[PDB]
Amino acid sequence: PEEEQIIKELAKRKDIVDAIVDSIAPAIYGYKEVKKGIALALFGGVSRKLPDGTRLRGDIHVLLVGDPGVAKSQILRYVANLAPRAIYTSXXXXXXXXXXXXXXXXXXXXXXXXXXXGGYALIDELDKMSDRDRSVIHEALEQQTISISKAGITATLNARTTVIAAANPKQGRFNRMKNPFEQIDLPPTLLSRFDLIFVLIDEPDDKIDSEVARHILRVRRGESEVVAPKIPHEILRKYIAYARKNIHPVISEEAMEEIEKYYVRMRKSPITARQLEALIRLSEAHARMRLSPIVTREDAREAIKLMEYTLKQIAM
Amino acid sequence: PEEEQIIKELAKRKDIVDAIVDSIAPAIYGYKEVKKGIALALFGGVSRKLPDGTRLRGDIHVLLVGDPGVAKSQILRYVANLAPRAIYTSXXXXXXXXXXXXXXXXXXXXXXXXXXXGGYALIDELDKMSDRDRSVIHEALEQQTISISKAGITATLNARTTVIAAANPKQGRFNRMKNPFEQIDLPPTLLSRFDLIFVLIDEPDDKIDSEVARHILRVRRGESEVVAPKIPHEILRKYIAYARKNIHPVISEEAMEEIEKYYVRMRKSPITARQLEALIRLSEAHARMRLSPIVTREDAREAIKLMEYTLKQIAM
Amino acid sequence: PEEEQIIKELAKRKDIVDAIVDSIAPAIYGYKEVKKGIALALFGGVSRKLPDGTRLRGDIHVLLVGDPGVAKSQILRYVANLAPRAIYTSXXXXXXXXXXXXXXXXXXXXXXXXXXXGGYALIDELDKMSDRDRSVIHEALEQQTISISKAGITATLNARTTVIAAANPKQGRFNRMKNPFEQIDLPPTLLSRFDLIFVLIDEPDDKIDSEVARHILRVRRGESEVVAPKIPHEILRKYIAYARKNIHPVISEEAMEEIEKYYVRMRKSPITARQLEALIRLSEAHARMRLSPIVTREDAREAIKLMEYTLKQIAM
Amino acid sequence: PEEEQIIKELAKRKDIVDAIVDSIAPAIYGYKEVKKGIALALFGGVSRKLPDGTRLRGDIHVLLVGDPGVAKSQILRYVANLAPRAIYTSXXXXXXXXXXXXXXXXXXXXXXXXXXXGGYALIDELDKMSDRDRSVIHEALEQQTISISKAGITATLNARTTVIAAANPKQGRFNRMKNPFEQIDLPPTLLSRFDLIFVLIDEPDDKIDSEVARHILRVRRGESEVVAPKIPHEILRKYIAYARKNIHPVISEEAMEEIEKYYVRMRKSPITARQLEALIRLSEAHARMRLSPIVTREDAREAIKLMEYTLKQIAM
Ligand SMILES: Nc1ncnc2c1ncn2[C@@H]1O[C@H](COP(=O)(O)OP(=O)(O)O)[C@@H](O)[C@H]1O
Ligand SMILES: Nc1ncnc2c1ncn2[C@@H]1O[C@H](COP(=O)(O)OP(=O)(O)O)[C@@H](O)[C@H]1O
Ligand SMILES: Nc1ncnc2c1ncn2[C@@H]1O[C@H](COP(=O)(O)OP(=O)(O)O)[C@@H](O)[C@H]1O
Ligand SMILES: Nc1ncnc2c1ncn2[C@@H]1O[C@H](COP(=O)(O)OP(=O)(O)O)[C@@H](O)[C@H]1O
Ligand SMILES: [Mg+2]
Ligand SMILES: [Mg+2]
Ligand SMILES: [Mg+2]
Ligand SMILES: [Mg+2]
Repeated sequence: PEEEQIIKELAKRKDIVDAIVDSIAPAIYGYKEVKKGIALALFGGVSRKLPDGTRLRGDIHVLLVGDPGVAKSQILRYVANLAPRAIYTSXXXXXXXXXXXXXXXXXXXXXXXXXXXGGYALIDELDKMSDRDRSVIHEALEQQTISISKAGITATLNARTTVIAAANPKQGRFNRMKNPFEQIDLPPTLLSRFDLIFVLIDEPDDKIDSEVARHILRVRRGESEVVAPKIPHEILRKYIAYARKNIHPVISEEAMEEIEKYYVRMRKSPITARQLEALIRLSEAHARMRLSPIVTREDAREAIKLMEYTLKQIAM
Repeated sequence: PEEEQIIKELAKRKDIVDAIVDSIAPAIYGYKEVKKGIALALFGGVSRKLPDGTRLRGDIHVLLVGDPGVAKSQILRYVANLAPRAIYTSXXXXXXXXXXXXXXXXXXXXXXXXXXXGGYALIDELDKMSDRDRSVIHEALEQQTISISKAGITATLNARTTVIAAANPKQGRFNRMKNPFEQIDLPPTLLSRFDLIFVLIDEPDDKIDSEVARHILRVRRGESEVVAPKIPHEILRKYIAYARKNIHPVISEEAMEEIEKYYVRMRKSPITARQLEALIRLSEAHARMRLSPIVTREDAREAIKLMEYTLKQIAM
Repeated sequence: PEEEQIIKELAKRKDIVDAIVDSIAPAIYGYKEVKKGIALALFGGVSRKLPDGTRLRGDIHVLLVGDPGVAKSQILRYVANLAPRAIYTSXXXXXXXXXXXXXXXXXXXXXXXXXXXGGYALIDELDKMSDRDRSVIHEALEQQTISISKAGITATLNARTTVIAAANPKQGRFNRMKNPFEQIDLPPTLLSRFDLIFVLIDEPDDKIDSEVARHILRVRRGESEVVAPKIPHEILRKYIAYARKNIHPVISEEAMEEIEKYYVRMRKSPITARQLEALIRLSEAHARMRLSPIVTREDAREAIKLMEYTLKQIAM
Repeated sequence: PEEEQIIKELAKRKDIVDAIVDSIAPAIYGYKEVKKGIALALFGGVSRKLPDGTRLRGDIHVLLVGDPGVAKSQILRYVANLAPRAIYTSXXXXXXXXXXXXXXXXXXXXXXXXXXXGGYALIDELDKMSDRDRSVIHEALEQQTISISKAGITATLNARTTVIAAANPKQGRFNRMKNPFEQIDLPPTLLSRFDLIFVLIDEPDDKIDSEVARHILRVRRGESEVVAPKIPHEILRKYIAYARKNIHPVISEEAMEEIEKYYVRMRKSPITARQLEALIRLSEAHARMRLSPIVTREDAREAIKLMEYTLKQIAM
C-alpha cells in the first residue's frame, strides 16, 4: 500500500504514457509502436463478462512478424523480464526460462510450449511450432479454452492468457511485393486472432543502422549505461498488475464517436467487424495504462493511431 | 399460477407481437425478421397428430447463412440464454454450454453435438459439422427420428426438437451473383428441411455501420444500459413454455384464403408443396405467440410477410 | 373423452379393485396376489421429482420366480396383451412379439432384449439372460439410467420403464429347505430392486390340480368361454394410461400411521429402509388403481397385505 | 449488497450455527453431525498460501461410508441442490446432473466423473469408480493437482475443489467386528485424505425407525410440508460464497490451547500429525461459518467435538 502511493503519483505524471513504453525495452532502440503496442497488450482490454452479453475477453494478443535480425527474439525476452506472469518459450529445444519464480503460479494449468491456464505467454518463433504446439494456441486464441480428452477422461482447460508472439516468413525474408500475409507460415484463421500485427522488414539505410549499432555498443559495454528503464521494472510491474485490477475503463461518448467514425473509415477498402472489437480493446487498455477509467477522446484517438500504423506497415 | 396471471396480461397488450421480438436479442441491433423468425420458431407450429392424418410435426427449423461477422454466432447464443430447453453447440472443440441446468432435462436422449431427444438445439456453424454429427441432424430434420443400432442392439431415438442453426458459405463470403444455395456446404435435401432460411450478406454502407457500431459500444460498456429486454426473460420464457402448452391455433377460413391465395402466387416461378406446409406452421405459431387459438387473417398475413422476405433476401 | 366418462363410472363401482385383477389374466386360474401384484405394478407409484428431494422413481418392478410349469411364461404373455406399452421378451432366440404396434413407440430408446427407454418390459426367463442383456437391466433397475459409450461417443439412455419379470431357480425347482434366494441365478443386488418377488413352488395336491386342469380345458376349447375379462381390455388399458396421468395420490395421515406401524414391525427380524420405500409405492399405486388421489388407510392396509404375503411365500 | 445486509443479520442470530445445519438437508432426518460436518466442509478452512510456508490448502474433504439404505446417495444429492459450485456424480452410467447452470463455471478444468478444476464435487459411490476415475481423485486429494500428458503435450490441471463423497463396504454391509477401514474398497492412502469420515452402520431399533419413516412420509406427501430449510437455500448459498470470501479466521490463543491439548490427547492410542492439520481446518471453517474471523475457544471446542464423534463411530 506504500507502493499504491507511488503508483498513483506516477500516473499523475504528465508523460506517463511515454515513460511506460521507454521502459518496455530500453535496450532495443526504436520501435516506438511495437513497444507502445506490447505496452497496451500488457495492460489488456476491459475483459468483464455479463450474463446478457455472455463471455467477454479483454486480453490483447500481439504478433511480431519480420525478416531475421530485427530484434524480435530479443524483444520478447525483455518482456519476459518485465511482465508479471510472463512465460518466454521459443520453438526450439525443451523447457523454457522466463519466470522469476515464486513457488510456481497463482492459478491453474501448464503444458508443452509452457502456458499458465492467466499470464502473458511470450511465444518466439511461432512459425516453427510443431503442428501440435500450434494447434493448442490456435484453440487458445480462438476458443479461449483448451481441451485434452486423451483417455476416458475429458479435460477442458480454461485459457485466459495474453499472447505476445513473434514469427518469420515462410521464406525467411519477404521484401518482395507479395502480401506479408501469404508469406507467414500460420493459418490465417489464427492470425486473425491478433489485435495487432507488427510487420518488420529491414531495408539497409545508413542513418538508422548507424544509430542501431551505436546503440548496441553503448548498452553492451560494462555492466551499466544510461540505457536502463525510465521507470524501475519492479515498480512498473506492480503498476501493471495494479491497473489490471482496480481499473475498468468505460467508454466516453467522447471517444465512442472517434472509434466508430474510424471503424467505418477502416471499412472502406481484409477487414471485418472484429477489427472494431480489438480496436475497442486497445483504447480501453490505453486508458487503464494510465488508470482513467474513462476511455477519453485521446485514448480512443491513440488506439486508432497505433492501429492505422500496424496497417500502413502492411503495404511494406 | 400467479404467473399465468401476468402472461394473459402481456398478451392483452396491443404490441405484444413486437415486444416479443424486441426481447429475443436486445443486444444485436436490427434483424427484425431474423428475430421475428426465431420468435416463431420458439413458439412452433400446431404439432398435433391424428390417426387418419398420421404423424404431425409442428416444430419450426430455422437456418441462418451469411458472410462472416454478421452476428450469427452471437444471436444463437442469446437465444440459448432465453429459450427454455436450449442447447447451443458450435462445430468446434468438445462439450457445450447453453443450459441453465436443473438436474438435467425432463425427458429422453442426448449425444455428440448435444441434442435432447424435446428442446431447441441452437447449432452454430452447421457447415463445419463432422459428416457424422451432420448425418444425425439430417435424419433428425428429415425423419423426425434418429437411430443407432451399433452392435446387436437397435436404438431408435425419437427426435422431437427445434433446430435454429447458422452456417457460412463454402467460400466464407458469397457476394458474387451465383445463388446462395450453391454456396452453402449443406446437402440441399437438408436445407429443404428448414421453414425459413435467412441469408445474410453484408455490404458496407455508412449509415447502418454507424448504427451498428454505436449500438455495440452502447450495450458494451459497464454492466448495464437502456438496452435490455422489453420483456423480462424469466417471464418471456414462461410465456413461451405456456403457449406451447395451452394454445393450439385452428385455421380461420379467414386466414386460409390468405395463405392459399399466396401459396399459388408463390408457385408461379425451387418451390414445392412443402413450402405450403411450413407456411402453415409459421402462421399457426404467430398466433400461439399471442395465444389465439385462431390463425386470423392477420396471423396468416404476417406469416407470408416474413416468408416473402426470407425469399427476397435470396436474390441478394 | 367419451371414454373418460366410462372410466369414472368404473371407478365408481364398489368392487373395482377386485374387478381389475380378475381382468389381468382370466385364463390362468388363481394367483390372486401375483395378479393384484402385477396390477399395482401396471399402475405404478407416484413418481414425481422435486428439486430438494431430487429424482423420484415410482415404477414398480415385479419378479416371478418358481418351479417350472407354474404359468410364469404364460402370465407375462397375457400382460403384454393388456398393458399399454408392453414388451414381452423371453431369454431365447431373437426379436420379440408383445406390442400391438402403431408406428412404433411415443418416445426414446430401444435395444437387444427390447426395452423402450417408458413402457413395461415383461422379461420372461430373466435367469437365462446373456450376462450382457442382464447387465443393462441391472443398471436400468439400479441406476434408472442406461449407458453405451462404445466408441468416441458417449450415450446415456434414460431408463424409465417398469419390469415385470419371471425366473427359474439355478436348479430348476427348489422345494428343498434352503432359502429361495440362494437358488435364483440373479445377483442379489439386482433382486433387491424388485418391489415384490412372488415365489412359486408347486406341491402336487389333488384339489387345486383338479381345479387348475378343469380350468385349462374350459378356457381351452373352441374360440370362446365364460372365461374372459371382467372388464374389456381396451377399456381397462385406457383406464390404466388414464390413472397414470391424472392421479397422483398423496399420503393420508390416516394411512401413514399404518405403513410406518408396519415397517417397524417388518424391521423386527433381509430388510432395510428400502422395503419402506417400495411399500410406499404399492399403496400409492393401489390408490391410483381406483383413482383417489389419497392413499387412505385401506390402500396402505392392502399394500402391506400383499407385502406380508410375498413374504410368507419366502418361508416356502 | 442488499443481500450482504441480510447475511450479517443472520450471523447476528444466536443459533445460526444450528440453523445452518438444519438447512443442509431438512429432508433426511437426523445425522446432526454428518450435517454439521458437511456444513463445515462447505465453508472450508482458511486456505491462504505464504512464500515461507509454501502452499496452504483449506478445502475440507468428507467421506461417508456405510451399510446400504442409510441416505448417503440421498444426502449428497441435497447438497448439490444447495452448494454453489456443486457437482454430483455417482459411479454409474454417463454424464451427471447437479448444477443449476449459468453459462458453465467461472474458471478452469472439467472431466470424466465431472470435476471443475473450484467447486465441491459430490461423489457418490466412490467405491465403484473405475480405477481410472479413482486415480484422478486420489491425485487430486493427495497432490492437489491433476495431470494428463497423453501425447507429446503435458497438461497439469490445478486441483482446487472440495470432495464430499460416499461409499459402501467391499462387502455391502459391515456390522461385523472387523475394522470399518478394512471393509472399504479404497486405498488407505486415499482415505487418509479426508478430514472427517462418517461411518454409518444401521441397527434396526424401533424408536429411530418409527421416526425416520414417519418423517419420510411427512416430507413425501403433496408438494409441501413444514419440512423445508430453516434458512432459504438461495440466501444460505450466498451466505456461503460470501464467508468463503471476506472471512479468514485467525487462531485465538484461546482456541489454540484447546486444539493442542486435544491433539496430544488424540495421540495417546491410526493417528499422525495430519490429524492436527485437519482439526485446524474444521475449527477455522466453523468460525467462517458464522464469520468471526477469530477461531474462539468455542469454535476450536466444537471442532474437536465433531472429530471425537467421527472417531467414536469407528468403534461401531
Ligand atoms: N532495433 C534494434 N535495437 C537494438 N538491437 C537490435 C535491433 N535490431 C537488431 N538488434 C540486434 O540483433 C540481435 C537480436 O537479433 P534477434 O532479435 O534475435 O533476431 P530475431 O528477432 O529474428 O530472432 C541483438 O543482439 C541486437 O543487438
Ligand atoms: N447487427 C449487429 N448488431 C450487433 N452487433 C453486431 C452486429 N453484427 C455484428 N456484430 C458484432 O459482431 C460480433 C459477433 O460476430 P459473430 O456473430 O460471432 O460473427 P459470426 O456470426 O460469423 O460467427 C459481436 O461481438 C457484435 O458486436
Ligand atoms: N395356475 C394355472 N392356471 C392356468 N394354467 C396353468 C396354471 N399353471 C400352469 N398352467 C398351464 O401351464 C402352461 C404354461 O406353463 P408355463 O407358464 O409356460 O411354465 P413356465 O412359467 O415355467 O414357463 C399353460 O399352457 C397352462 O395351461
Ligand atoms: N435417516 C434418513 N432420513 C430420511 N430418509 C432416509 C433416512 N435413511 C434412509 N432414508 C430413505 O432411504 C432412501 C435413500 O436411500 P439411499 O440414500 O439412496 O441409500 P444409499 O445411501 O446406500 O444409496 C430415501 O428415499 C429415504 O427416504
Ligand atoms: Mg528469432
Ligand atoms: Mg460464427
Ligand atoms: Mg418359462
Ligand atoms: Mg447409494
